Amino acid sequence: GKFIPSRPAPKPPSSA
Amino acid sequence: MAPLFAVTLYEFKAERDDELDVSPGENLSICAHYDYEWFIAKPINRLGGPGLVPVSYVRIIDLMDPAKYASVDTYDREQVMKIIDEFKIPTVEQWKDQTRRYKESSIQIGNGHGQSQGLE
Repeated sequence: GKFIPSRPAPKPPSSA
Repeated sequence: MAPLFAVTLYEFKAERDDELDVSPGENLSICAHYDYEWFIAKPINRLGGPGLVPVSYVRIIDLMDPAKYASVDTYDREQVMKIIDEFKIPTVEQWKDQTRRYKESSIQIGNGHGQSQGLE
């Protein structure tokens, strides 16, 4: 498949 | 499911061969999702190939009503979930198998022609 996004999920532009 | 479309809101530059660079304000075509975290959007304007873009860098909309799902919060796993579930969007794995088997030899219909718009 070559489509295994095992990377982390980025958050939106906000002050966490 | 139906031919849903997504729009990039941020400039996400590719990193590997499994990634496609995108800019804010571009038109991408969704194909599948991954754990409701990553979305498979392909280029509609230019011609190259399918890549990988996170939901935090895209906005799920509808060609029939882009103002309906324009307020939705893709970031919110809850919202994105209901959307993917309602629209019944396939996952990456399912998409890969579908295309793989679809490319194989089987029944089909030759009739059918499609093209892209063009104005100005």
